[PDB]
Amino acid sequence: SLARAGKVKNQTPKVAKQEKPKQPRGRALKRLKYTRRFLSMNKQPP
Amino acid sequence: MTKTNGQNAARKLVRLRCRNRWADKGWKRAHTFSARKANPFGGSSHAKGIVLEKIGVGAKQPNSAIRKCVRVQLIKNDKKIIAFVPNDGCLHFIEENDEVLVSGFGRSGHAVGDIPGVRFKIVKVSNVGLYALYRQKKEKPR
Amino acid sequence: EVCIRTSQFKVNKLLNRKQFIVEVNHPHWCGTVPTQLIRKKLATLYKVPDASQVSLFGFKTKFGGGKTTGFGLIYDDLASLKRFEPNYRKTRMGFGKARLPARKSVKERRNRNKKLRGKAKG
Amino acid sequence: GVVHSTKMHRTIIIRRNYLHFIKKYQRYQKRHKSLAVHCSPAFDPKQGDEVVIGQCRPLSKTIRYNVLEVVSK
Amino acid sequence: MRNYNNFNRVWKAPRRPFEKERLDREMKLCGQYGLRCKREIWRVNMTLSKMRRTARLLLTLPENHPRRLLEGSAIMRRCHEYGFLDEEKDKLDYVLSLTVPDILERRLQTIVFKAGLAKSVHHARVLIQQRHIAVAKQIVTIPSFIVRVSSERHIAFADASPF
RNA sequence: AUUAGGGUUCGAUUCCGGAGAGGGAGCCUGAGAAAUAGCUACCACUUCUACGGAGGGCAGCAGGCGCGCAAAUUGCCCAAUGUCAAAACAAAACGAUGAGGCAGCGAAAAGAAAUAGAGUUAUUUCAAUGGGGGAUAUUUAAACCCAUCCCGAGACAAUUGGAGGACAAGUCUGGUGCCAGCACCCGCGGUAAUUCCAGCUCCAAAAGCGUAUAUUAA
Ligand SMILES: [K+]
Ligand SMILES: [Mg+2]
Ligand SMILES: [Mg+2]
Ligand SMILES: [Mg+2]
Ligand SMILES: [Mg+2]
Ligand SMILES: [Mg+2]
Ligand SMILES: [Mg+2]
Ligand SMILES: [Mg+2]
Ligand SMILES: [Mg+2]
Ligand code: NA
Ligand code: NA
Ligand code: NA
Ligand code: NA
Ligand code: NA
Ligand code: NA
Repeated sequence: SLARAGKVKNQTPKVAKQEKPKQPRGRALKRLKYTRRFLSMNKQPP
Repeated sequence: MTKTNGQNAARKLVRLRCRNRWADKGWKRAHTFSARKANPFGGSSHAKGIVLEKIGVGAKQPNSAIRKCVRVQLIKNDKKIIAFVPNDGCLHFIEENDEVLVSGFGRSGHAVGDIPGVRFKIVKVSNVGLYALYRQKKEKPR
Repeated sequence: EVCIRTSQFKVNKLLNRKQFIVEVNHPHWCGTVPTQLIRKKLATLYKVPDASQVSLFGFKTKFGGGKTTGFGLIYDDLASLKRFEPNYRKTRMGFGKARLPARKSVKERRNRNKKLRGKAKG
Repeated sequence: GVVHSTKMHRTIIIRRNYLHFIKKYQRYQKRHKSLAVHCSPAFDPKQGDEVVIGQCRPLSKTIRYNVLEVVSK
Repeated sequence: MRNYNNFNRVWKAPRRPFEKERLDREMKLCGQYGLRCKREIWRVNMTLSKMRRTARLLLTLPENHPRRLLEGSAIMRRCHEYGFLDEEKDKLDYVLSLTVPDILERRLQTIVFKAGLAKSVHHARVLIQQRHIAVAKQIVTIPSFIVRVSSERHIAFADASPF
């Protein structure tokens, strides 16, 4: 059964990642995290 | 009850511990020079070999699948082992008479997962990492 | 507008000199204070006949700026300086011997003559 | 030490017995050592007696001590 | 080869890398004081631990002992100098109550924020890194500078700074 | 190194001691050697030649070849630390030193720290500059680096593993359909996959993060 090698990965549709604005790095990212959680988890739409 | 408690009985306690220490499978393997003699790698962490054939090993029940494996011959000691090609569709990077780098699977001799009797894994082919080619971060030489 | 302060002063009659640590303060400069300016000011403050007889070396500019520290020597005569000073220090100050040829060429020449005997040697 | 054997000519074997302490088990251990000593004709020690010996220069392949005193029984 | 310069480590990763109660408590401290990574918090945990074990060994095992009068006042002198302990309290038992926030207060980045020079802890960080702040006429660029209580009234702006 | 205590484990490697200079013997000189950048002989390798003959010993420093999963420049200098000695430095007039120093290569390991900040009605206003480029200069045996001063922003754009449980984080959306594959363990996939392949979002550590093999603790 060596014929079916990479059967799925060679047939999935091709999609491209979107372009998004960059995020702050270093201590400028931790403040972004602290701003959301404290001083008002991943919920998905139904 | 099961011990000697004399004040001048240190010789008996020393011999009791020395003899009973051989019942440890882990301790005896470390202290026996016959260890690493049956180990194909010879005690090292990695080894290089030449790919000679491609095989397909069935999965143990209750799992049904064909695991893509490769038979290689080591260079340092000229032994024969069976290795595993992990990622999806990665069999096309490996050809016969190719130099590869082989490492362990993670349990130090024991088999891993539903693959029966396989304890090695392919991590590099033709001097370039297998996962690097899988992510297309590099290209196959020649 | 720089100010020179001297600390740990000693008199060396054995080598005919005085050794001390020189500290320099300044408010703002276009970089670092040249060693010649400290030399000229050191001669005036200590009243030496010739400014070419005081040697300075090893200057470290402190972090933040506005301060340097080093070592200095004042010789009694110009002849004393030309006699007791290392060849590299006096080469910075102008009067020094020429640099000898490369050491590699000396080693090959010396080894070549080790096989000969009598004349044709050096 | 104690005289252990007097089967040679002007030579005896003495034995020293002591206890050795093993740190891990906090208990003692019986050990011994044997020395060859030169016995002068001034002394006539018997087996089991206690003697006092003193160090000297090498007198033979194994002898480095000399008998200086003998305590009866 | 033939080099005798020394070096050691100053922090230690925690056991159990996925405790929920520890993860959120550390996040409060990191954003409250403007720290960049969790390595800063783990560094303070190491020095605090070293203080405690010295006191506990010295506390009651040796009793009144020349090894207790010595380095029993040195630690108090050390603790009082930086402000990690109350002036009134002068027994070795009261150094065991030191906490992580107390040491984090006596930081150059924190002191500037509470002195009114900087509006926010993140603004204080950029000022120190820009050489706009000096202590006793000395430019300081290290936000981890533990300010001693004697120099508390000496911190001000820098002469060479535009401010 | 780890560990509450008791212990377990490593130590070829900077200081001290022992032994060796391809293998094995023998010896001269000398205060001191059974010396090897001294001698003599044999064995195994090996070089030049006009064929008569004569040579070699990098487990010194750089460099090569092989061996392997695995380890730098055929660089500069005696300026510092020392050794030797017929010897202090200068004056026609500079002792040697691959010991040693100091630059290159070098995410072993270890410290400090960038990737902005304050406001305005969501969208425009300020100030500050460090990477970088230069300097009468400083450093240095000469260099270098570093420090010090001055043309320069709001692409100079952070990654590595994960999201059923252990264990922090999706009942999100396509594709496949016990196939491909995932999975350290338990276990997912047989046409409605919380686990495969992708998109979005989220989580952990962060200039670091996974994997393999030994070891300590558990
Ligand atoms: K020298
Ligand atoms: Mg400035
Ligand atoms: Mg041992
Ligand atoms: Mg040695
Ligand atoms: Mg070499
Ligand atoms: Mg390496
Ligand atoms: Mg060297
Ligand atoms: Mg996914
Ligand atoms: Mg959870
Ligand atoms: Na050892
Ligand atoms: Na020797
Ligand atoms: Na040699
Ligand atoms: Na001379
Ligand atoms: Na340097
Ligand atoms: Na263990």
